[PDB]
Amino acid sequence: MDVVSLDKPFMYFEEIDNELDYEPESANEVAKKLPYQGQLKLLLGELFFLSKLQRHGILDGATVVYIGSAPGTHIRYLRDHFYNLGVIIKWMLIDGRHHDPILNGLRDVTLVTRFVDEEYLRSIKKQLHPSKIILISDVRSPSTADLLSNYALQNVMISILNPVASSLKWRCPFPDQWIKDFYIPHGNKMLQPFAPSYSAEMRLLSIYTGENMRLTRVTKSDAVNYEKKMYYLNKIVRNKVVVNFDYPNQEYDYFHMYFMLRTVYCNKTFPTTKAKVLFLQQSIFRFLNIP
Amino acid sequence: MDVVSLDKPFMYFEEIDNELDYEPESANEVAKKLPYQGQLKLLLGELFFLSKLQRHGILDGATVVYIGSAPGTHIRYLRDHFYNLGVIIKWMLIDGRHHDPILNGLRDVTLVTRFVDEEYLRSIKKQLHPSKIILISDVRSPSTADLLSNYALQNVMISILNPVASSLKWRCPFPDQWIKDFYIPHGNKMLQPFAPSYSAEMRLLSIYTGENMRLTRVTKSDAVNYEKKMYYLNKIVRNKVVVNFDYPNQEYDYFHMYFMLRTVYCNKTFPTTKAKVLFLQQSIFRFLNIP
Ligand SMILES: Nc1ncnc2c1ncn2[C@@H]1O[C@H](CSCC[C@H](N)C(=O)O)[C@@H](O)[C@H]1O
Ligand SMILES: Nc1ncnc2c1ncn2[C@@H]1O[C@H](CSCC[C@H](N)C(=O)O)[C@@H](O)[C@H]1O
Ligand SMILES: C[n+]1c(N)cc[nH]c1=O
Ligand SMILES: C[n+]1c(N)cc[nH]c1=O
Repeated sequence: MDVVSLDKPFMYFEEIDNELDYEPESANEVAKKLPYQGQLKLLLGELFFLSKLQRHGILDGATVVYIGSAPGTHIRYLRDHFYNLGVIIKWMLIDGRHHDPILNGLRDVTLVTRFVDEEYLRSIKKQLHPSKIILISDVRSPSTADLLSNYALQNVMISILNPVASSLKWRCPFPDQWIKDFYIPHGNKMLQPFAPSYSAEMRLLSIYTGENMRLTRVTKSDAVNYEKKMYYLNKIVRNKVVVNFDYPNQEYDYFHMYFMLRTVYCNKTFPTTKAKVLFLQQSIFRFLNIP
Repeated sequence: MDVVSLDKPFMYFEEIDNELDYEPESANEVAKKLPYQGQLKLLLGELFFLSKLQRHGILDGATVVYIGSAPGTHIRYLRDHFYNLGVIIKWMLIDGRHHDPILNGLRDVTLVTRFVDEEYLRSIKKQLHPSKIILISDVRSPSTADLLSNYALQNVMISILNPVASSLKWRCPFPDQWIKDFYIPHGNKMLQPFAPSYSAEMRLLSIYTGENMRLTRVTKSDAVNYEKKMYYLNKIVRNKVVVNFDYPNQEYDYFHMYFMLRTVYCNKTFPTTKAKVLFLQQSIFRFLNIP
């Protein structure tokens, strides 16, 4: 067995303290181990992000604009969670594909069937005005060309929507497929437990203070770094059993999940963090039909 | 006569401490009082900016890429000034119009006859590599549509060229001609002595630290503010005679010029700042053929 002792998991990209030459053979390996693992991956990250905004007092009264929301099964859990906590939030879910019918019939959630373009963004901004907007983007076209285009669309979402905060899908193009340097919003590169086995994808989390917008350039050397750091995380770290992690499941991803869940707020009071987390996890897995 | 006592002039936009409702009638008033006033306006601002970079040790060894450089008569003075000071700089002047022939025959200055587009910017960047680039932009198409387009081109200059510093032409669209909010690089809004009588134009000066790029949104309310602050500056301030300004010319613009010139470095040592400034001014006016 692959056992180890860890104080805390790698929460953000910058924390990864080692790297490994990427082995293309890893692409042929089992990408997922749990049913609806993708819904779980998203639910944890979005719960983490939104709980932070709550902590900073910027969630209540906002409209969450989620672009690339379909099917969005897990979004129903998110909605119920904050709705039951007493937080007042309107949800606007936009995607050209159809949403899970469990999202229908809720006065607080609007489902829109539209692929957004710059022009459309302008009209929703005018229509949402004067509400404060929290943006969540999970759009997907892939080629580096598709990526750059998705990233360019994401930056235009922020400029036009002018959100108080945002969570954006972020996966750096692979070095051997570099095209050109580009900019992405400045934010924390949140790491994702339950991401596919060898996924280099993370979520860019940003909070907008003032009327400024900070961006950061991304170069091929950065792309080389992302590949090696993420490969080391996937191949070595995520394959560890944290034996000093007293929890029903000691695998790295549950240890990582634990740390995200411990930040989440609840109505019910627990005698320990372990009690809260086990409850949240149980609740999440049951909702998603994960054994 | 319109007399007053001033400690220092308004150096940057933020310093303007009052505002006045814009009177459209002012557009019919004499815009310029000195021959080649436009060359003088540019020469002072660019000398100010470049002396700052020298002060910060980032000028020597750079290539100044000036886009919208033609005719560029005043650029010959700038070049001679730093060339005689011992600073090693290469100049690359690009414009689709022809440059003043006084710029020819200098190994350190390259004249290019080309209207730059994003594609061209990429090729010059690849060709200038690995030199550090200082960008100066004075491109002009006008309508708010022309402006936005010029500003969008300027942001692309910075992203592609990735300069260590930049000086950009900056005039906010007029409120009654607003189209949409937009972003411009973060920088100091340098005020310009000898700008046309009622001009609302300034120069955005930026120094790039790290691999970040900070932008700032500009709204119609900001456009309303620019109009009133600049109108107050033009109508009231610039029309003042600074009687406690012991100098051959006590008009506001000479008082303002004085402060810019006092920052400029020289080979010759002077017993007073007044002596240095009078010398620099004399030298500048003689070069430009201004009585
Ligand atoms: N311009 C655009 N506007 C809206 N949705 C877009 C888009 N481009 C792509 N998409 C959507 O991006 C989605 C990627 S998969 C998204 C999964 C979803 N976040 C979940 O929770 O299940 C697809 O449904 C696709 O239709
Ligand atoms: N894309 C572009 N590339 C280069 N020059 C451009 C341009 N668009 C406009 N211009 C130039 O912008 C200039 C505006 S006037 C510039 C005056 C010059 N800075 C001086 O010192 O005299 C014109 O010469 C025009 O040809
Ligand atoms: C995950 N990954 C791939 N799938 C291909 C290249 N490099 C990489 O890190
Ligand atoms: C200078 N100016 C104009 N020329 C027109 C409108 N508002 C303004 O400040």
